[PDB]
Amino acid sequence: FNRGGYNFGKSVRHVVDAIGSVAGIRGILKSIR
Repeated sequence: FNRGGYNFGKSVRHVVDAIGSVAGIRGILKSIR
């Protein structure tokens, strides 16, 4: 590993995009069921 997982900044950057990735995951999820 690198960050370890106990981070609280980098991962936030990834999750941050997740907040918007929902439209490209949750929205498309309706196509996955």
